[PDB]
Amino acid sequence: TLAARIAISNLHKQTTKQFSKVVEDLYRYVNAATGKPAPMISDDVYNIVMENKDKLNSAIVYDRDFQYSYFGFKTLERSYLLRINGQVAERPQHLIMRVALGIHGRDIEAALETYNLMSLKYFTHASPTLFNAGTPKPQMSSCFLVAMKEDSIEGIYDTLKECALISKTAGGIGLHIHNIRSTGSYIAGTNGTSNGLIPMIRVFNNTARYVDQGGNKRPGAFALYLEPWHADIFDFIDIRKNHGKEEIRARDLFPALWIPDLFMKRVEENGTWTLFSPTSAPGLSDCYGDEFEALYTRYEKEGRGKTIKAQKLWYSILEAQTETGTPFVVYKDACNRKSNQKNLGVIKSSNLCCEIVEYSAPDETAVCNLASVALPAFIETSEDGKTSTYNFKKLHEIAKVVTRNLNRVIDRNYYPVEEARKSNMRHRPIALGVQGLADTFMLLRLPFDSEEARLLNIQIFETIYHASMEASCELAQKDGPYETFQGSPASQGILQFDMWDQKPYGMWDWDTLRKDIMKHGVRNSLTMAPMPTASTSQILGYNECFEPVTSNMYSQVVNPYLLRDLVDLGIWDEGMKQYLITQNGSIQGLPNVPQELKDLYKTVWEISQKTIINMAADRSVYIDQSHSLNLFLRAPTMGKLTSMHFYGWKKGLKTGMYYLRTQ
Amino acid sequence: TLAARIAISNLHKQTTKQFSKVVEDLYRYVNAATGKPAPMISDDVYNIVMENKDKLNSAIVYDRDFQYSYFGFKTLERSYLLRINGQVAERPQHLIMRVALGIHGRDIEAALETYNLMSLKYFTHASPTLFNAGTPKPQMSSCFLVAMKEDSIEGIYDTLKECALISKTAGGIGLHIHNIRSTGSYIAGTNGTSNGLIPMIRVFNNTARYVDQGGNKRPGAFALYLEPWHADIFDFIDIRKNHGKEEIRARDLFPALWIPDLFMKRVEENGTWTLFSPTSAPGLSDCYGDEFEALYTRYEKEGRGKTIKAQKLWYSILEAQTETGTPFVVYKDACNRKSNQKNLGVIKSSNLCCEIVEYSAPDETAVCNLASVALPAFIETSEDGKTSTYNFKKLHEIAKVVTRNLNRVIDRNYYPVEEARKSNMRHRPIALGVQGLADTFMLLRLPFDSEEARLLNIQIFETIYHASMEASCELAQKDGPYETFQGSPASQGILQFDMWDQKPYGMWDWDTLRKDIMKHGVRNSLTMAPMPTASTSQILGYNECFEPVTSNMYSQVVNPYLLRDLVDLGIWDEGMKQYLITQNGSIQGLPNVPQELKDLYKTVWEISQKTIINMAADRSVYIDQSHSLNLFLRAPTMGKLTSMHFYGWKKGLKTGMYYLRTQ
Amino acid sequence: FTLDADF
Amino acid sequence: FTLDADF
Repeated sequence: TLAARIAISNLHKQTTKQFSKVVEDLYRYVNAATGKPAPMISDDVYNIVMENKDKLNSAIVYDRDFQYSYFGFKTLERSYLLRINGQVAERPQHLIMRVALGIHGRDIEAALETYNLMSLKYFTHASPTLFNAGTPKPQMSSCFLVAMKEDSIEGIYDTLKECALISKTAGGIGLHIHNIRSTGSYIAGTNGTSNGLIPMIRVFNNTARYVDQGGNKRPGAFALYLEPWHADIFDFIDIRKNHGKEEIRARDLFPALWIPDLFMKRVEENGTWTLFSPTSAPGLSDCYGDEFEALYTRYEKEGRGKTIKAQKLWYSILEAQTETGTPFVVYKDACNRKSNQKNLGVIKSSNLCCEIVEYSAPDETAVCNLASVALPAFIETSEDGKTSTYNFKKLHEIAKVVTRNLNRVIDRNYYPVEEARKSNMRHRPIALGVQGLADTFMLLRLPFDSEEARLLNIQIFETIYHASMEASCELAQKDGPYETFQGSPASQGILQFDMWDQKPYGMWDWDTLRKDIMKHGVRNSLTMAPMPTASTSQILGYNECFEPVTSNMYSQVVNPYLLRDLVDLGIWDEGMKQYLITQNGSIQGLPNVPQELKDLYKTVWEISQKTIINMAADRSVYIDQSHSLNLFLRAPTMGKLTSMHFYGWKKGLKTGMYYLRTQ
Repeated sequence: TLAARIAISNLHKQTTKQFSKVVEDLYRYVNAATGKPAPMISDDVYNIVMENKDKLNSAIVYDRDFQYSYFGFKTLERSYLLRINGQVAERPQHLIMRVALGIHGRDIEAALETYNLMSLKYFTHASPTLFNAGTPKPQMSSCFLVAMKEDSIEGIYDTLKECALISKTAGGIGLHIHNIRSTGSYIAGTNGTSNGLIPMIRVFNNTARYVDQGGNKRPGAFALYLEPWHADIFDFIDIRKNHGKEEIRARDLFPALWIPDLFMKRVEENGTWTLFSPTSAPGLSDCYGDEFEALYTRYEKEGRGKTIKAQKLWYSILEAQTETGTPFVVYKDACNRKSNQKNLGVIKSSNLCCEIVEYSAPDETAVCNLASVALPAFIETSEDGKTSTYNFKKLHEIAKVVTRNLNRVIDRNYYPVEEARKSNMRHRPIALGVQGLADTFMLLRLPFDSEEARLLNIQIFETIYHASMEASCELAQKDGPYETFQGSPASQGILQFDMWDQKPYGMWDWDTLRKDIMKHGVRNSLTMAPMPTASTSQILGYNECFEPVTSNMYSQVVNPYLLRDLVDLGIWDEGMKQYLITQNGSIQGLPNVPQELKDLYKTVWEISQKTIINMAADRSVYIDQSHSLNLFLRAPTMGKLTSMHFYGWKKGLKTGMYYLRTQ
Repeated sequence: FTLDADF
Repeated sequence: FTLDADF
């Protein structure tokens, strides 16, 4: 559409063009209503801009502002570009140059390299980085994984405090609560008993809502992590349920299951399952695999809990998931067996979006900062004819840059709580991701479920994982390995695919890298955790992350690629707009569309979730952490769902399921 | 009724008689369900009982268990007597001997004196003292006055933590929130603004509910204190309102107004009133009287707030009070001008029941422990005929004992938070009260509104105030004055009536006492704060505190005194039971009842609130702190209410109003 | 608004 | 309960 250039040109007409001067204004800004001087730029970045303004102003190519779509730019304007008394002060390029400086500080070279690549749409950083980079309290991290400090009012309320402090800034929360005693449990020095997790959850629900103040963008939702042996498990998983008593729900928090392998076996073999209070059965969350199964079975023997039929729980879980899309599913044993952080202790949760897998304890709140590579941007014409090449060398090198960025962020970040700073300065985890897999397959003319798409997926993630580990090893040569590197799998030369007992695909030289790593270490304990990318991909104009498209339409967002093809066949007309709306966005079962187009523009409800699960399994061997595997069910059935779960579970997935999106 | 002796005799048949052995059982108790040894007696009291069991067992007169009524004893059984696996282990005398030891420790003399006087119904201690005295974590205090620590997430959440810790044990809360910025206020480092007090209040509402666990008696309600210049004032006062959005109410917390004299003048003279955010107008809550009025008027000049019509607020306040009975009214300037604690700083709130007036700050949480004297117990026959003497010498001496008790409690208390311990060890406030004023007037054949009742009221409170100050001066001779005594009004020989510019009534020698005090100091910074006595008076069989009776019936609680008289006239029959139910409990306007009986058994809706207010004014000159002045309106009218308020206000009342009970 | 009423 | 279904 042409409405983009209209809006963009009109932003230009309402904004100063000299970057140094917009920085000046932003930095000099004063709250007229209050007389308070209210700077939107840090001292150190303001200075840097001033000490370099010529060099900075002239690197900006303001043309690049047009490389956004209408929906894209409006996303930028509505939430991203810094505002002055109600209206937009920053141009897109300003936002970008500002983010670039906030990341690189005095390294003007890097800053310019980041500006360039970002402005050309090669990658982007997560929302909190776009919001806060270069601003006075630069809270750039997206993820915090919080341990419930202790089963006491002090611990509970200390945790709640911490979560409010985190939520207030950017940053979602994954909070694990396995150590909280269940309903009916004994409390010393009183004859009343505990009312369990649900009342305590309602406290967190309430604080989640409170921390959301005005001009909306101080969000940071909560996901809560519970192992399914917890005695309060049946109420826990119903949190988002649409009905029942409004004093037992909690509609702003998300349930996530931290599932041991044992649970799944019990279900499969149609056996028993036992609920415990953490009090009556301590340590369950502080071991995994064999250790846990021994420990668990003993508590079972000792009569410490209440036994039910495993498939009772299972059935309930499926019903919650069907009706609400939750609880999420993440496999505790896959996460622990296959984590480079296993020298730290047992990992007890993932994050808000089920992609982060990092160690947390009461004094250590795991943090991650995220960025995503724009996959379609590495598509190239050959010595033409083809236009059917992916440039894996360019992708390798951008990943290298993004890795160096995410490292800078660790150091230039303002941490909302001391636990987060202690954690991140110690292990320095990082999280690279992607958007536009769907676009990329399409541009290369690959059906999502083809053997070419399957191969390209593998190669892509091999080069990102390789690139990041390489960039990271380089940093460890410059600055030393991260503090806890000694004793990790990676110190032993065990990398992620090794942990899946797989040879890597071999498009890159892993032995040399592995040699270098054992020699020099890595700067980062973890590097890859493909994430939802909701609004960042929207700004870039690409499909969410690594999923197929959900539609070829939307409101009247018509697939650029579909559309191109329809036209190249003339068959696209006016009674053509008519079909893709009347059917929710599918092209299958249309009378006059070439089979090849049908196969290429399969909608995610038309793709086999088995296919989906295989591809996630394929890429997972190169994924350090995990990834946000949404699952989509056509006409959901309890059996379809059970099969889908055990399939990913048996595939060794860490995150078996994020949202269940349905019908 | 005879149902009492039935229930009591039946408790005897289900309980061991030897005290030392019930202590043994209570102390050896083990939670069968959990295998946890769960002692209900402290080490130090268990030991004491063992080192003295002969002396202890034989002092108990188990007959005294019958001196309770049916409703009384069932109150004791239902909530007070310690239970073992579901049923009652303690007899009333055990509860009493246990409370006596918990108070006096190794001082067996005192312990026996307390046991005796209590068991004979001369006085009783507050509920938390009855619950917890002699038990392992003896939290005996009823009142905590909490300062909101700071206008920040840290301060808010630190305060909330503290309040949960307090509420969890016994103890209600008076929390002042004057320093929290209002809706729309600026927050540094974000373009959103504050959503004000109401959302923050909903947090506290939620935590109040959470801290209430099982076997119900871990209560401790919240009253919240706000000065009426606060910009969020109109929402604040509607908290308990029955309607409106269920996201703007807060149905478990109580609004209390901390009213400056200036507010009342502005209203009276039909002038202006200005709302401020504490941010835009700092220090308002940290000064009073003249200082505040100067400071306030200046902020008014400087355009710092929003001016309204004073009577707008006033009207709203009256409407909230009519519909809900709240907000409570306490006069900030009366409280500060007339407090022996004025050397500490400005006092910013009262308590849950509007009787405590004590200094609090972020590092100091004011605590009080309360006990009440049973006024009717000092009624004596003369050299008969009369039976119309009050023994003010016995009352003086019991007050002396109760004062020594309340002091022990300060030292033997387990404090739920460090702020409470720091506060109480420093200033050592105490709070004596009364129950059975109504009974006492009746027994002496005095109409509540007679000049005899008016005189007796004065004399009673003069001797309690005198007695307590005397007992307290004695303690300061034994242990030194409390830490902050130097510089107080009392160090200057200014006592409470002095501060009302009044000669005391003179039934006691104040000059000698005043001489002794300036010489030796006092152990206690404050001593008297007549309180609601809800359930304690119920156990003793007396009317609430210092108020008239609300009825001569109840469900079929028939006034013992009324009834006696009706019978002594035979006119009490069967079509007699018929009238006092058909009319809510009044005897006025009955055809055949002597005028003198009518005048004597006036119901509180039949007594002039002017009378009420005068009597509170009379006794207030001997009240160190304040008292819980409920007001009762027949056919409430906005004008009736306005008059009632300005009347008490002009009378110099500290607490102008507790609940407004209506129609 | 009245301060003189029967109460 | 089934693990073999078309998904």
